Amino acid sequence: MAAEPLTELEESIETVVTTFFTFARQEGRKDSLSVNEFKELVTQQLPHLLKDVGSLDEKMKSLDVNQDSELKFNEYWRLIGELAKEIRKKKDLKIRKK
Amino acid sequence: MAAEPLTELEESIETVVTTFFTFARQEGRKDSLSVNEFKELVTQQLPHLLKDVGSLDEKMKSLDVNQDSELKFNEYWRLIGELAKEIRKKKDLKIRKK
Ligand SMILES: CC(C)c1ccc2oc3nc(N)c(C(=O)O)cc3c(=O)c2c1
Ligand SMILES: CC(C)c1ccc2oc3nc(N)c(C(=O)O)cc3c(=O)c2c1
Repeated sequence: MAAEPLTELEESIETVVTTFFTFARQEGRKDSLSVNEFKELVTQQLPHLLKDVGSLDEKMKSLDVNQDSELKFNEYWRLIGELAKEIRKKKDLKIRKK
Repeated sequence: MAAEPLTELEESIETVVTTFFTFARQEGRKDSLSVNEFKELVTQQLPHLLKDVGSLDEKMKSLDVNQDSELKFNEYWRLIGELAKEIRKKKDLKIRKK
C-alpha cells in the first residue's frame, strides 16, 4: 500500500498519489481521499485546471456513487479522468490554442 | 487544444498526455488514442505498473465501450483509473509494501 517511482509514465500517476495521500490518510481509509480536503485542494493546488472551483457539486455527486462518507479511488476516479481531459480542452469552443 | 505544464498536481496528469500524444497523433482524432499503439505502451514503457501485460483484453473491452476502433480519453479513462490503482495495491493479498 505504498506508491514508489519507477518509469516517467508510471511516476506521473505515482506523483498524484504520493503528494496528496500524506494528508488524505488523516481521515478514514488510507487509499480514500477526504470529502472536505479534496474541495480545498481543487481551490488551492489545482485551481487553473478545473475552471469551476466553486461549482464542484456536479462532479461531487457523480464521484460518490455509493454514498458512504469519503471518496475512495474507485469513486474519486470520475475527477481523475476530468483532470487530464480539462487540461487541454476545458473550453473547446471559445479558447483552442494553449 | 494541446497540453501545457501548470502546477505540481496538474503537471503530473499533463505530462502523461504530451508523452504518448506524439505517436497517437498519426491515427484518427488527436485527442483519441490507437487500439494497437496503447497496447504496445503497456508492453514496453508501462509493464511494471500493470502486472497483467499478456491478457490486456480484460481492460481493452472496458475501454472501447462505444465500439469505433478508437480509444478516446472518455474510453481510455477506465485504464487511467486502473493505472493509479494498480501501483500501491496491485497485489493486495501476497505483497502490501513497496
Ligand atoms: C504513498 C504515501 C502517501 C503513503 C500512502 C499510504 C501509507 O500508508 C501507511 N500505512 C501505515 N500504517 C503507516 C504507519 O503505520 O505509519 C504509514 C503509512 C504511510 O506512510 C503511507 C504513505
Ligand atoms: C507537445 C506535442 C507532443 C503535443 C502534445 C499534445 C498535443 O495535443 C493536441 N491536441 C489537439 N486536439 C490537437 C489538435 O486539435 O489538432 C493537436 C495536439 C497537438 O498537436 C499536441 C502536440
